[PDB]
Amino acid sequence: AMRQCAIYGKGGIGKSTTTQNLVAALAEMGKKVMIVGCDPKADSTRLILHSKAQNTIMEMAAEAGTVEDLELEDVLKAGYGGVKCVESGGPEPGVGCAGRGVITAINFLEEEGAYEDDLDFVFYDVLGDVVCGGFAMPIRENKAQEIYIVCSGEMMAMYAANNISKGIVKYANSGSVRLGGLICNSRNTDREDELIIALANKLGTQMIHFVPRDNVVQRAEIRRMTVIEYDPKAKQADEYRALARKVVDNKLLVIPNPITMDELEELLMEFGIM
Amino acid sequence: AMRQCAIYGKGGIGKSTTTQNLVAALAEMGKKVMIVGCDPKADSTRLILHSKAQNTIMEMAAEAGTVEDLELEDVLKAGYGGVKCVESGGPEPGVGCAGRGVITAINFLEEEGAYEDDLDFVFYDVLGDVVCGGFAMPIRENKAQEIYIVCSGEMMAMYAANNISKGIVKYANSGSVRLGGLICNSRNTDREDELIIALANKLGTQMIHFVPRDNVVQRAEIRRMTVIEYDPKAKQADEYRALARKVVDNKLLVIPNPITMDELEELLMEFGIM
Amino acid sequence: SQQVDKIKASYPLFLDQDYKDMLAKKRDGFEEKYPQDKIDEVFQWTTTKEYQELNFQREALTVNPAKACQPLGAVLCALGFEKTMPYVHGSQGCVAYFRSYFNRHFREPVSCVSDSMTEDAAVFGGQQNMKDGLQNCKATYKPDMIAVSTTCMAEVIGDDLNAFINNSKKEGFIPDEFPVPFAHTPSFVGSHVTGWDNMFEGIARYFTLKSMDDKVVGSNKKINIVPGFETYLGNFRVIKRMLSEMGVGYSLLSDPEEVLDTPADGQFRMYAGGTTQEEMKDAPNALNTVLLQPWHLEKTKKFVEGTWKHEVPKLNIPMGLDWTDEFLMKVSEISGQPIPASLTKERGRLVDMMTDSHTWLHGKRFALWGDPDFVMGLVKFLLELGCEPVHILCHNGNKRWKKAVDAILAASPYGKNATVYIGKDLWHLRSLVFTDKPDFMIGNSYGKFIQRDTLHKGKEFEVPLIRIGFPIFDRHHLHRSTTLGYEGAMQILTTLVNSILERLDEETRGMQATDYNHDLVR
Amino acid sequence: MSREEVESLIQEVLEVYPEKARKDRNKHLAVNDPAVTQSKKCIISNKKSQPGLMTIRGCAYAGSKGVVWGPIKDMIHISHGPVGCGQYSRAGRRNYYIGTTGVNAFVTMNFTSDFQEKDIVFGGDKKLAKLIDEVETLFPLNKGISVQSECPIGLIGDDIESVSKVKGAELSKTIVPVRCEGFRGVSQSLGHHIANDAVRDWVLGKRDEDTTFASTPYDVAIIGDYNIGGDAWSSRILLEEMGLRCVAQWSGDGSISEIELTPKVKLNLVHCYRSMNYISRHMEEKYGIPWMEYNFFGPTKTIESLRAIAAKFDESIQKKCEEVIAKYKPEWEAVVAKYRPRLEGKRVMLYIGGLRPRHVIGAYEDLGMEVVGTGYEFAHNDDYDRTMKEMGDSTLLYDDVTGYEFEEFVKRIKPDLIGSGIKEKFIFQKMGIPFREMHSWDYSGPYHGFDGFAIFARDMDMTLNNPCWKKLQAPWEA
Ligand SMILES: Nc1ncnc2c1ncn2[C@@H]1O[C@H](COP(=O)(O)OP(=O)(O)O)[C@@H](O)[C@H]1O
Ligand SMILES: Nc1ncnc2c1ncn2[C@@H]1O[C@H](COP(=O)(O)OP(=O)(O)O)[C@@H](O)[C@H]1O
Ligand code: CFM
Ligand code: CLF
Ligand code: SF4
Ligand code: ALF
Ligand code: ALF
Ligand SMILES: [Ca+2]
Ligand SMILES: [Mg+2]
Ligand SMILES: [Mg+2]
Repeated sequence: AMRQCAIYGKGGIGKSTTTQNLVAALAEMGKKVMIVGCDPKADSTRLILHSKAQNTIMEMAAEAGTVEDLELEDVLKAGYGGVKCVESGGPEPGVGCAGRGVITAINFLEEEGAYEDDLDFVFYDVLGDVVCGGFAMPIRENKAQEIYIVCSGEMMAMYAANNISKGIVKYANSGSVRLGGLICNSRNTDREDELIIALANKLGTQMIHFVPRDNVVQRAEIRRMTVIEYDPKAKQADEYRALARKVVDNKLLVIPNPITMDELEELLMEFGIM
Repeated sequence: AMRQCAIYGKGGIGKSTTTQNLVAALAEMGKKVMIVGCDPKADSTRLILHSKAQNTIMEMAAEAGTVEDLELEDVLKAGYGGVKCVESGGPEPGVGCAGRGVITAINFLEEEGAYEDDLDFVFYDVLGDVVCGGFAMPIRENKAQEIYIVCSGEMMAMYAANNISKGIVKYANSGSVRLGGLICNSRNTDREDELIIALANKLGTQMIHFVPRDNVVQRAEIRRMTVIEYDPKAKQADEYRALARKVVDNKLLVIPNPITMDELEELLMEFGIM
Repeated sequence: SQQVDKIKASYPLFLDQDYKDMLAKKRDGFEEKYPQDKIDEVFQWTTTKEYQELNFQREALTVNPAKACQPLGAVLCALGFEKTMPYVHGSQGCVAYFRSYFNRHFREPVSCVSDSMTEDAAVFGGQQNMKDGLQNCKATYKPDMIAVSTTCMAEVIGDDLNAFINNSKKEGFIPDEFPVPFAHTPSFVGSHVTGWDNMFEGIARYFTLKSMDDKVVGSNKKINIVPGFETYLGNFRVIKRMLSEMGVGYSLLSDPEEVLDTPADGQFRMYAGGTTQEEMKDAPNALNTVLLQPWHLEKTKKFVEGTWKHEVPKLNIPMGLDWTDEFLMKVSEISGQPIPASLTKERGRLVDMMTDSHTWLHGKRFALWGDPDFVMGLVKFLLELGCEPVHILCHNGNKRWKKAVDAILAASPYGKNATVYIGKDLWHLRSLVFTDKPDFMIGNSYGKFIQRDTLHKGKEFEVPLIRIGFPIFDRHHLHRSTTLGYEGAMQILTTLVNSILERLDEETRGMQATDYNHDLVR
Repeated sequence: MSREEVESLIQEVLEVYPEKARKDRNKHLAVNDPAVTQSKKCIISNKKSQPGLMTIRGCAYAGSKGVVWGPIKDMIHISHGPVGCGQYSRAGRRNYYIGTTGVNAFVTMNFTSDFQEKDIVFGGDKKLAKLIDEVETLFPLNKGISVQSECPIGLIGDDIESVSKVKGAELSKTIVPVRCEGFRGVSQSLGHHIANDAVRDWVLGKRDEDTTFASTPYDVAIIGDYNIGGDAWSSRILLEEMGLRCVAQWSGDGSISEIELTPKVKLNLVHCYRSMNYISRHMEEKYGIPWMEYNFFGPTKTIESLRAIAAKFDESIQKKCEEVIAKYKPEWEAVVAKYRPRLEGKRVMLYIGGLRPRHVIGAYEDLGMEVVGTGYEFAHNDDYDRTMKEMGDSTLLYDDVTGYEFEEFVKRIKPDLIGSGIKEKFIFQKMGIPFREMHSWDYSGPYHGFDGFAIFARDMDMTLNNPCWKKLQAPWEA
């Protein structure tokens, strides 16, 4: 048991929202989960904690003097479905270095043994712009074993997806991390499903699932909760339940096969028009 | 003359796309514009150059030995409407320090006097996660004088806008940088316009314009061009034309007045339901 | 001018009248310096309690620190392994500094390599530098191992050392089986000693973690010893000597005494002696592991107990009388070997020296600083001697350590006026030796500047420095000394008393003034 | 001897490097030749060091804070970043000054922000602001502050110039932000450039509008002399003896006010071209002040320089110049009569930074010794152009030499003496080769001017003819 996963993808593509909803589904199935927020903005746990967490590791460590004076209990909180939540934390936009904060945060979790023995899953929710080594911390040796890239039929999102695939290769070749697949978080573009499927095939992976764009997500979000909690009978709620199962039973873990910019342009022209 | 502006906002909100489409309209009005890409992914000038730029400042400096051996001509290209383009460049995802890349790129441009005498506008297109000092380089002293934050009715996008505003206060107090307004790049949420206007008022700024979500943007994007060049008669093409004028005539430049998390939760509850 | 028969170097030379005249004109004409009255006024001010309070209120400014950064320690630790080349991933300016810092203390050659990451490597990452770097080092300096540590630059950008090394191997830059242990050593965390601790744990993990299956505790009948950051050659030697004298099988893990003391015989030896690879791989089979300086071997301890399953004894550094005794008795209990008549005699001789010199050492107040374990050892020994440690400063100390030092101080009547300061620097200590004057201060060469300041206030205010610690740059060959064991205690004791007697002779050398007390017999 | 054998030696040495490094290093080793006026056809310099080859090079920080700024007496220099850079470079360079350390002078002290993890993660500009306030309180007599950036400051993009401007205006003090992040450039060299630019941008123009300074036709400024062991003072006494008035000395025993008075001088005398040509060239184009390189190492060079300098003024100065030369003639002649016979014909190999590799050759020759090999840690090609004329034919030249290379070169060439840095000193002594530190003068008196030549000669002899060099091999081992 105990599977660690990292979620990556285009900025604002919906990874923090999808993760929390996917996790709420998992807890519904009776799975024990921890979500590790790896983004300066400590917003990867609001729908689960029903509030913006304030006890972030970095801020908590700055107060206690050093991370060495910190303690799990102070930063690790349980929310909906018994889901465990921790937030790396970081500086306000435009100052400091958020990457280093993530390195420090992850090591602290590692050394405090947060990654407990009876967890079924651990999800690292990473920001969209992996602009440095610090944000690859989740996929170093003995961390996440599977990666899921969230994207959409949008040209720029698919480019970010391929681009990230390139960055994964160094880590996948030196370790055991593998790309588990692409999660299409639909944005109503034309022939969107064909686009993602073609890119997945080119990368050598699969389109795990296709989450539809549904404003119910926004209404649930406004009330600080996932769709599974907000409205269990919602059609979208079942979409996440299906995503959860696809994840749980997934056995396809490969090493990204990055394509060139030209190959990507050629792919957009072929499956993008009409 | 010569106005320097910097574009920030939530990740994937559409600031690079909007920036290029707004600049095409500006060139169409007979203005001389230069866009400076400040994202490791050099994708802020694809629609203007009709291709992914390959001569980034960082990649070019690496080949020439040192940034001190680099020369403008090598990295400065002209595209549609005569719009000049430059890309900071940076590392693939997961390694290096993209922040330093932008610091070095901007410093190079400053010393090479690229920000020539007869340009009317200069736009700094910044990534969405300003996780450090380097990405605030565009708004340091004697750089951009006005900032535009792109966002949408989405809860998370509004949070990022308020978050980036906190970061702006420092640079606005030590310098002359000011927030020129919010640009709502619609994503079809409920009461979207009301939300943005409400947040705008709270921060003390204005909602400069409301850019409708239109798949035409995507179709033109597939072909490597802005709406203005793809379909001049397109209704969305006029949207950008309007935005362009609003920007050209804008006179409201303020120092952001960030709100607390609870005020933001409250704001969402009032103007976000129904 | 110069007299070819008696040439003058700068010191005597610039005291010649023409040079004095010149410097006087330089000052008055263009230096626009503050008047001498103002300078003296401010000087006096810096010696008061009012200034001291402002001084201790500092929150952002550090002045004259008493610590170095992590990588310095990682390098020293790597030098302790056979034919191992310290490799620091990051900027080369660092390595240039680590080498010359050590060159100056040991006055020996110090081999260390860098992969020189520059501007574009800080941007795109330092993987290429690692691939070409490991290949170049191996081919050029033919080491049998490359121990990798980091500069702050590589730490900020989160360069993945493990992934770079693994890919360097996968791509043929170096053989798959070539040992390349590594450690993340943040210059902004801890101090040089933390670097030593991280580097060592990283080396122990590389040779041991994946191969614990066949290991059995106590099977090789030896005792592992981890010295920690040590810059006294005599400390490595006295430990080996005492164990061998007890007929105790031991394995010193990280032993740089040979590379730091090669003979000048017409041949340069980049590598010498050092802990072998086989010794490290076999370490888990030892009966137990002893950590000589527990306060900066915290990470190592956690690894040795969790992975090796050794019940690491709770022992203080073997300095002074009581802690050396405790060390020996523990080693005897773990190895079964009795403490020999030899060591019993040595202990008795130290006690003899203590009794012979107690009247001169009694009541003498000292200010001292250094690394955690060292400083605590000195405090403990000082107390046994009947001395009064009054200002105890450890810049890289922490709260727990301070709590332990306070307990050692409270257990003795001689610790009544002592205060322990952590996170304070030599400018803070400067204030303390003015407002609460000690007879002497014990520390590294950086304290010479403090002795200089105190004398400026007046001869009666001068606080002589007693050179013990690291680094010592203004005296020669003191790195050959010993501070551990009875031997070390004997050396420290001789130095303290004779320093006291020296100063006494200096104060009473005045003829028909103070010489009435210039006794021949002390 | 014979470039044929030297070229072969170079090839033999390169045989151990992997292809990539071999090809690169090959461009940095050459056999000198007196006629080439353009060294780019013989050796390339000022390039990145090959990774893992153990070079001797430092960083931009050492170049900025270590050599250019740290010397300045009455200013407080803050090593901004983790404790470390500042600790290793504390009082390691013997740039001598006169002052009351801790009150009006601070050269020998280490001020730092001691960055901890939260300073990197959350930025340190607020810490920098508070640090400046604490400095003003505890050190009221400081006449200015500089903040020397260490590696991390360059990466996270702290806005030091903003803090410098703001606090500067608030306290009415000169606060100079220097972007000398270690990883910039490839050596100590770019740090010199960054340092010069910071002087130009934040200090040099202060008195552009002031005319209260009373100047004379004989005002000169010595720039590029860091007063190592007092080198600058023993140079200054000569210039003032021939009638010149030194209004300033750049960074050796230098004060901020004399830097601000430099734009008023009639001539800039540059000793270290590598580190100070930048500001010399700027003062010429902006203030019209001409500059000239000089060399005070040894009598032949010193006399040549005094005469060339004197020629820039009138007859009264030239007359005094001959009077100065006549005065010292007996003195240096006595030095050669005593030490030349002990040193005559001995061969030397040097490896230093960016000036001395070429500058000390004349003094060695004044003692009858021959420089068989020379090289620089971080010189540019304009430095090597000036080097080919100074070196004899078929002599060896090396740029940014590696440990392995230097060692192997010494083994074959077998020089009688080696002049380099502290990182090389103990290797060669073990090999039984007399060694002299040519950076710190091995803690010995000045080597500039006439008074320094005598100490220079005594030091070279003391070490070269010492009896220990005969005892290296145990009697029972043939
Ligand atoms: N399936 C969906 N349907 C509708 N809106 C969605 C969906 N997924 C995400 N969103 C919206 O997009 C916004 C941003 O997504 P977010 O979870 O922050 O992703 P990222 O972590 O990549 O920024 C959320 O405020 C939400 O309104
Ligand atoms: N008004 C719009 N209508 C349709 N698609 C849009 C619009 N604005 C942005 N997009 C799409 O969203 C994606 C992200 O836009 P991009 O410019 O990359 O934003 P950011 O600069 O924040 O990354 C693009 O592929 C584009 O198709
Ligand atoms: S290694 Fe001078 S260009 Fe610079 S500290 Fe020494 S040969 Fe320097 S003369 Fe000078 S006072 Fe120097 S000796 Fe130019 S200042 S970067 Mo190391
Ligand atoms: S290249 Fe030069 S010396 Fe090196 S760090 Fe950078 S400016 Fe400084 Fe500093 S603290 Fe220690 S010594 Fe390095 S790891 Fe950082
Ligand atoms: S890009 Fe990363 S390593 Fe660089 S300053 Fe920013 S958060 Fe830090
Ligand atoms: F803007 Al994000 F994950 F919050 F890419
Ligand atoms: F996702 Al982006 F700029 F491309 F914020
Ligand atoms: Ca020696
Ligand atoms: Mg997110
Ligand atoms: Mg963008």
